[PDB]
Amino acid sequence: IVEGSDAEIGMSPWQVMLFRKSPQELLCGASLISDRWVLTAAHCLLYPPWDKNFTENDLLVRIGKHSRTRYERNIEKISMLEKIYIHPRYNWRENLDRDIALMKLKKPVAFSDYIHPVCLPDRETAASLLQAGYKGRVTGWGNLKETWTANVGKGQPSVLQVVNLPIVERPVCKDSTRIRITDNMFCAGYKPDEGKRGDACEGDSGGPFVMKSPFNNRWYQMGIVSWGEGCDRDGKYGFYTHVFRLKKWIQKVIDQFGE
Amino acid sequence: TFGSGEADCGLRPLFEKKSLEDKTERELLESYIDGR
Ligand SMILES: *C[C@@](*)(O)[C@H](CCCNC(N)=[NH2+])NC(=O)[C@@H]1CCCN1C(=O)[C@H](N)Cc1ccccc1
Repeated sequence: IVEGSDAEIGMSPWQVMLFRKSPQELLCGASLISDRWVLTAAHCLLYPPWDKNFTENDLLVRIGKHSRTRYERNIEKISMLEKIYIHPRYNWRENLDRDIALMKLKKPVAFSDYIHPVCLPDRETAASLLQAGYKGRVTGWGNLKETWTANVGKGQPSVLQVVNLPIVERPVCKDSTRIRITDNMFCAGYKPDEGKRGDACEGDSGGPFVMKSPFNNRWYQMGIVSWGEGCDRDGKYGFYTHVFRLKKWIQKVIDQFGE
Repeated sequence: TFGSGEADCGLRPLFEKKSLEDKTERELLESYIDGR
C-alpha cells in the first residue's frame, strides 16, 4: 500500500495472507468470507506470462495476522488448502478480466477477535454504495513504493497497511489507461487535483476493497485488488475486481456441495 | 446450502461488537453523500 498507514489491531479481521511454502514468500492478500472459504485474485495463483502456476499445496494461508514477518503465537492460524477454483473465463492473456479465485480450506477456522468474515454485497447494497466519489478501504502487506526501479524508502511494511480511497467514475478510469476496462473492474484513487494520495501496489493483490454500510453497519467486500500501472502515479488509478458482478459464480461454487 | 460459519459477517469483534470506532472510519461514512 502506498501512502497509507499502520492498521489498528483487529480492524481488518477478514484479512488473509497468501503465503508460499518453499521458498517462504508473501505472495498476495486474500479475505475470509466464511470459516471455510477465502477469496483472492486469480493472477496470484495462475498467470502463465510470468510462468506462474500455484497448486493447492504450494501455499499456506495465514489468518489473524498483523505483522508481516513475525509469528503471532496465539493469534494467527496457519491453514492448508483443499481446493482452488479460478473463474473459468478469467482472462490472463489480455486485461486480467474476472480476476477472482476461491480457496476452500482443508478444515474450518474458528473466529476470534482477530479472525472474522466480511460480508459479500447484495444487489441493493452494491447499488446503494458503489457510486463515484464514495470511499472504501484497501488493506495489505504489499509494496510501499515502486521497487522495480531505484527509489528511496523501505519497500515493505512491518504491519498491515490501511488506505481509504474514493471510487472514480468509469469515463476517467477508462482514459487513464490503454488497457481494456470491463464491467467486472472498477478503479479507485485520488485525482491529481484532489490533494490526497495513496494506492495499492504489487503484493497487495487479492486484498479486499471494503465499505461500511450506513444501514446495518457491517463491512462488505466490494472489490479485490487486481492490477495497476506503477503505484500512486498521477492520473493513474488502481483497478479492482468487481465482487458483486461475479457473485453468481461465487455463490454457485460455494453452495455447490453440502457440508 | 452455505459453506459458512460466518452470518455475523462484517461485524468486527474489537470495534462494532464493542461499540468502538476505528480511527479513520468516520471518513467513509462522511463520503456517503456527504454528512449532515
Ligand atoms: C498480483 C497483484 O499483486 C498486482 C497488484 C498491483 C496493484 N497496483 C496498483 N497501483 N493499484 N497486480 C499485478 O501486478 C498485475 C498482474 C500482472 C501484472 N499486473 C499489473 O498490474 C501490470 N502492472 C499491468 C497489467 C499487465 C497486464 C494485464 C493487466 C494489467
